[PDB]
Amino acid sequence: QDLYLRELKDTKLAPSTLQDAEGNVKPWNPPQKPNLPELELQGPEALKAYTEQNVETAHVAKESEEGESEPIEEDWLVLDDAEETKESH
Amino acid sequence: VSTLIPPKVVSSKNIGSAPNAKRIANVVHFYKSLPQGPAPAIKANTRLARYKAKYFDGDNASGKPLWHFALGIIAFGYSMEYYFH
Repeated sequence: QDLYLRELKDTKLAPSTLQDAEGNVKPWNPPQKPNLPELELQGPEALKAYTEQNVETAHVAKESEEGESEPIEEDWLVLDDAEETKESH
Repeated sequence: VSTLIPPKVVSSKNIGSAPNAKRIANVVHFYKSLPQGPAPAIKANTRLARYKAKYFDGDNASGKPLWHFALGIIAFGYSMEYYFH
């Protein structure tokens, strides 16, 4: 009946321009467009960090080297220190 | 920083330890030692060899030699105290 149809029609006048269409909004003085799709579109990345973890910064892992590939000055010293330990061992 | 390696450093460590000092001592004390009483030289032959095998050996080691000495004085009765002072 009509009293539901007219409020169903009312759903096709007041909120039809709200989200069903993009005719901004008549009852509201503040606009609907420059909040969610431009200011709050970056809103999720205005809550998290930008240009570091949304870009995600796929960074090359810092490379770690061996013991400088210099065995002679330490292996014999370790061998000399191994003599010291095994006397105490 | 790496795998330490003191499991195998005794090639130069077996010199300073105290038992090694005794080790190098008694091994020299062993090789030349006679095995089973060898070279005892039980056959003594020097002048009075018979005396060396009866009493001078030391198995008896009693008053027999002084008894022999005393009997020698007895047998010299008419040589020292008789026919002489």
